[PDB]
Parts: sequence; C-alpha cells; structure tokens
Amino acid sequence: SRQLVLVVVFVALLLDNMLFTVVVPIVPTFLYITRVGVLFASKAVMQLLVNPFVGPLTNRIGYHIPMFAGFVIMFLSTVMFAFSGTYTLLFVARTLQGIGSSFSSVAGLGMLASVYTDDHERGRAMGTALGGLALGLLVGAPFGSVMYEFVGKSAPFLILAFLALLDGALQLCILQPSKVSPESAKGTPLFMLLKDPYILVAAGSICFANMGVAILEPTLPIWMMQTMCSPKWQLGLAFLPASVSYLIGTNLFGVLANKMGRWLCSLIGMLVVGTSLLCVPLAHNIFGLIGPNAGLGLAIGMVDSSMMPIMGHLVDLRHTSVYGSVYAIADVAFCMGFAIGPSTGGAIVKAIGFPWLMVITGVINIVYAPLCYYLRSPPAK
Amino acid sequence: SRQLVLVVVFVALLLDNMLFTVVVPIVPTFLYDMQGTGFLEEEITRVGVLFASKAVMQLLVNPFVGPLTNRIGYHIPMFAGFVIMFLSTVMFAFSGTYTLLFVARTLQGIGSSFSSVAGLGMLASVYTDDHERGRAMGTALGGLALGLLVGAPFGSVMYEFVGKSAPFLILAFLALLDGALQLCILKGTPLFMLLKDPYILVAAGSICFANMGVAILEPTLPIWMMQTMCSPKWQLGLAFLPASVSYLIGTNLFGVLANKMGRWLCSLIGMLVVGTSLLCVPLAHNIFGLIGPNAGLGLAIGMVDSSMMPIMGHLVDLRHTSVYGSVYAIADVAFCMGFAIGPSTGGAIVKAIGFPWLMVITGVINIVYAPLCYYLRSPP
Ligand SMILES: COC(=O)[C@H]1[C@H]2C[C@@H]3c4[nH]c5cc(OC)ccc5c4CCN3C[C@H]2C[C@@H](OC(=O)c2cc(OC)c(OC)c(OC)c2)[C@@H]1OC
Repeated sequence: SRQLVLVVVFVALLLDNMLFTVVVPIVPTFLYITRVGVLFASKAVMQLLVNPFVGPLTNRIGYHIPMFAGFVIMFLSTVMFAFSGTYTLLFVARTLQGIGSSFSSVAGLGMLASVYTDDHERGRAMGTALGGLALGLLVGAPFGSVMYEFVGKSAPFLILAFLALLDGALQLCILQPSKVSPESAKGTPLFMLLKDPYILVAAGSICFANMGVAILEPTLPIWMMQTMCSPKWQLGLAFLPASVSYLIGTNLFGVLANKMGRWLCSLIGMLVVGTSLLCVPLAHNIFGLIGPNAGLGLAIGMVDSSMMPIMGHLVDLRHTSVYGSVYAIADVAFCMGFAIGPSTGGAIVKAIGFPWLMVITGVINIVYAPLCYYLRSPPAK
Repeated sequence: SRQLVLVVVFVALLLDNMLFTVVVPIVPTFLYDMQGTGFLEEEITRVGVLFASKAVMQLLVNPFVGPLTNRIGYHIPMFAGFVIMFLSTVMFAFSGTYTLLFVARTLQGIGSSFSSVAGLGMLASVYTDDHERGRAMGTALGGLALGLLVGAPFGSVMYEFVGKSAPFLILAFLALLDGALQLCILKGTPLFMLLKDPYILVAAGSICFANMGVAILEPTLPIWMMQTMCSPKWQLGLAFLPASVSYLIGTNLFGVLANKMGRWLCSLIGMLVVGTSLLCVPLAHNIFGLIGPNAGLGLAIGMVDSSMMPIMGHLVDLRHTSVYGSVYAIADVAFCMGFAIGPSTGGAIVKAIGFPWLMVITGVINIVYAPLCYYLRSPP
C-alpha cells in the first residue's frame, strides 16, 4: 504494498511535470510569439483529447500497463527533445510528452485511489503526490536554465532520460506490469458521471482554480514588460513564490482537510484564489507579487487537496468503486486550463486587457465559491 | 456642563442599544410561555414583523427630525426621547398581549430616532474646539457597543431568575436617573442628494448586507435553538455574547490595522467571512458549536464596520461637502434598511422554506456582493 506504490507515483509525477516545465527556458531561445504559444499548448490540447480514451480502458487493462506506457512515452519524448532542432520535430515531441503525461497522471492517480481505502490516508497520499508534482514544477525551469547556460541544451534532456530509466527500473521492480488484469467491478460510464452534480461541482472547482493559475502563467511577463519595465532575470523569480506556496500548501493541507471538512477547505481555497487574482493586477513592482502569487498557490493547493479525494468519496458514496473515469474527468478539468491559457491569453489581453481578465477570473471564482456547499453530504444510492 | 452632556448622550445611546438587545431572548420566550411543542412555526412571521416595526418607524422618522431640531432647538426634542424611552420600558415590563408589543416597539423606534438626533446635535453644539469633538463622539458611540455587550445576556439571565418585568424595570430606572441630570441642563449636501452617486450607494449596500446577517440572526436564532437543541432559557442571551465580543475585538484591531492593508481588501474579507460564518452557523448540533461561527460573524462584521466607515468618510469628503453627521446620517440609513428588511423577509423565508436555507441565501448574497467592493478603491 500500500505504501510501496507511493514512490512510483511520486517519481512518475516528478519527472513528467519536470519535462513540462524544463521546456520553458530552452525552447524560445533556440528559435530566436503567437507561433511559440501553440507549441506550449500542444501538450494540453492533445492530452485533453486522449483523456476520454484512457478512462474507460482502465476497467479491463489495469493501471500498471498505462504507467509503463507513460514511462516509455516519456522516454521517447525526452530523447526527441534532446536531439530536435526544428519546429516540426519539437511539436511532435511535445505532443508525445502530452499524451505520456495524460497516461501517467491518470494511471497514477487511479492507482493511488485504488491502493488506499481509508479516507484520511487517501487524502494524505494525494496531498503528497500533488506535493511531488509541485516540487517538479519548482525544479524544472531553473534546471533547464542552468543546463542551457553553462553545460548545454541536450544535457538536461539526457539527465531526465537517465532519471526516467531509473524510474522505469523502479516500476519493473515493484509494479511488475507483465499481465493484463481486468477489474472485477464494471466501472460506471463516463457520460453518466456528467449527470451527477457532485462530480460536476468538484471538477468545475478544480478546473476553475487551475484556469486561474494557467491564465496568469503565460500573460504575466507581457504585462511585466509593458508596465514595470523590469529586468529579465526575475521573470521566473516572480512565479517562484507561486510554486513554493503550491508545494507547501499541498504538503500541509493533506492532513488538515479531513479535520477541517473538505467543503469548507474548498470554499476557503476558492475565495482565497479569487481574492489573490483580484489583488494581483494592482502591483507596481516585483516585490508586490510575492504576496498575491503565494496566496494563489496556497489557495490552489487548498482546492486540489480538498477536491482530489472528494471525487473518490463521491464515487464511493454513489457509484461503483472504479476510479478511472472520475479521475479521468479530474485530469480533463486539470488540463483544459493549460489548453486554454497560452494559446488565447495574448489575444484576450489585447482584446479586453490583463486587469479586466483577472477581474473575470476572480469574480467567477468568488461567484462559484458558494456552490461548494453542495458537497457537504451527498446522499447515497 | 461638558461632562454632563457627554454622560447624557452616552447613557441615552446605551439605553437605546440595551432596549434593542434585551428584547431578543424575551419575546420568543414569552410567546412560547403562553423540550416542548414546535408551535412557534405559525408565529415566526409575526415575531419577525414585530422586530421590523422599530426599523420601519425609524426609517419613516429620520427625514422629519431635522426641521423640529432646527425650529425649537435641541433640548426639547431630547426630552421627548427620555419620556418615550420610559413609556417603552414600562410597557415592555407590563405587556401581556401581542398587540401591545408592537406599540412598544414603535414608541421605542421613535424615541431612538429623536434621542439620537437630539443628542448628537447637542454634542456638536456644546463642543466647538474642533478637536475634543472627536473624543466626545467616540465615547458616545462606544457607549452603544458597551450596551450591546451588556444587554443580550441581561435579558436571558433576569427572565429565568428574577422575572420577566425586572430587566425592563431596571432599564426604566436607569433611564429615570438621566432625567434628573437632563432636567438640570442649561449645513449643506442633504442625504437624498448624497445617495445619488454609486460610490456611496455601494458603500451603504455593503454595510447593510454585512449587518443583515446579524439582523436576520436576531429574530430566528432563539426559536431554532429551542426547537433543535433543547437548551435552557438562560443560554440564549449568552449565545450572542461571542457575536458582540468578537465585534469589539474586530473593530478595535481592524480600525488599527486596516489602513495599512487597504480598506477595500478589509471590506471584501469581512464580507466573505460573514458569508462563510452564516453558512456554517446552522450546522451546529449543540450550543457549544455556535461559539465558532458566531465569533467569526462578529469578527467579520467588525471588519466591515471598521473598514467601510473610513471609506464612506473619504468618499463624502472627496466630492461633496460633509458635516459631522454626514457619515452618521448615511450609515444610519444602512442599519435602518437592514433592520427593516431583515426580520420581515426572514420570517417569511423560514415559513416558506427551511431555516438553514435563509442563512444559505444570505451567505450567497454576501459572497456575490463582496466582489463589488473593488470599485471603491482610488475614487475620482
Ligand atoms: C442593536 O445595536 C446596534 O444597533 C449596533 C450594532 C448592530 C449589530 C448587532 N446587533 C446585535 C444585537 C444582539 O442582541 C441579540 C447581539 C449582537 C448584535 C450585533 C453584532 C453586530 N452589530 C454592530 C453594531 C453597529 C452599531 O452601529 C455602529 O457601530 C455605528 C457607528 C458609527 O460610528 C462610526 C456610526 O456613525 C458613522 C453609525 O451610524 C449610525 C453606527 C449598531 O447601532 C449603534
């Protein structure tokens, strides 16, 4: 094992989100705005479409085979990135990274849900898994930055590949993905899960918080150059507090959510993220963003740790104990924000403006915040 | 004398707040006295309409009090306040019928309006140094908070130990002491013009919606309390004690601290905390579960009251010509609106749907209105 498959998911999410973030400081320097924006969103769009095809499959194949597929797909994704020097290869490698990320994330979260049956222990495990994901997001970009600065471009991809082989050796050691074991219980269909307001409310809260982070992610530096006229070295330093607060919140609230009540934690988290998004566009220097960005990260960790086990609790309370479809919906809500963010952020900012855009983000978060009371006590079947 | 006028206005404001706070755990207890049976569902709407009468009459009487104060000075209008306060105090003690309580509430409202206007006018006229007026108004307004702290447990502690009429007799006797002291005694931008711009209307709406939580929690919390957890009759006054104590700590601390972090952020946080506290209030299964949500509601209401009053002052000073009671006059419209609309709609809501749905609606209203305080910052 119960605790044995926790490091396999921790390591698997650590490297996958490492490849997601390490690509940032190395790609646009090689090619030298809207043309590169579609490249960053290739992972989100393709992985969004492949998400509905991974959920229903898990009822018969199992979780081990998707995890091994995520390992191998990350292997090709890092090896192609290490050697690619053209857009036509970079887009294909990024799409492979996206599909591998979707496979590995869905399989890992499903395996974590299936391994732990107690509610509090499952919440703690999901908190530590999201902590590993936040740690990977924190360590990705500076790692590639220093590698491309002193050592070279292909070196970080090779190092991530070596770590990937080590992770795959771990998977072969513990999981043993050699046989197809179908789950005895037949999972509920994915379309029927969209007719349950509990799952829709939880997925909407997760998607709205992740959209609130993924909109501020790509368009913040453009506003920084347009208004503050700041040096380039602290562009990642501005978003560093968001990652650090994300890691701290997801590591600390995994035990606190059970005691404080999940619905109250989700409500307070979305209120905090709405207030932080409101307060972000009023800063006039880099020092004013450490507060609101840290609050945004803490609120996102609040919502994630509160509503990741709430999907499993709802599925156990109402439907059968097959966790693939609900967490597939959760991953879709996770990744549609990253699909919407970098492609359309510049267009929306040029159309309406950045402070207005954060106004709608905070307003929608605050207005949908009272809807989290519905999850206080979903009646059983 | 300077001390005499200050003590007169302080005891008058305290008496008004005490009479407001002392009827909360007495009216439902009497109406039950005529656990047990849940027959109060048929009378909840009448209980709310009795509470709304004072606010309705006060809202009707605020525009009128100005001309009489201008024509015939200030001391004569204040004398009517004490006598009507005496009549309301005696009538509340000797009341036995539902009809008489409405008359007592209406007289209490008219006396409160007359006493407030006359006392603040006399305090403004007596002190003319332009600097001690702030301290005098501060102590006069803090008398209301002290009376609010002392009044709520008083009514629910003297009813079951001494008698129903005893707190009303003591309040009337306290009012009578000022009569001997009161016996030995001796312009622009009207309110309807000030409410036109949206910066002041949003402020008044924010204050009214923040106080509407306690306004709706007054008439229906005791009935729900006896219906659902069967506590003895002397916990009802103590249950609202956290709602006052947390209000005092909130108003002091955030009057100290709000200007550093921003007035609009404090208002938004207070509105959100009001919404979450009202949402978490009806989930308690015992009296000990209410010290948390009530304390949070009091703290958030203190946040809103301490943060939005300076915003109203700056807004009224920036564009229009203000007087000493300009912020008081606009603020009094918000509290009167809230107290008039709260219980009357709340009783109908608890009759039509369940009691927790009323708190759900008020919390949702507070949460959706909390974004609208963003407009107040950097006014033109
Ligand atoms: C009845 O007592 C009041 O009516 C006062 C309070 C209203 C409300 C309240 N009622 C309760 C009754 C309870 O019994 C069960 C228990 C708890 C509460 C609470 C807790 C929360 N609480 C807050 C109190 C607010 C007070 O009003 C001001 O503080 C004020 C200050 C000013 O100076 C800045 C003004 O001028 C600008 C001004 O303009 C008119 C008003 C208000 O009137 C004086």
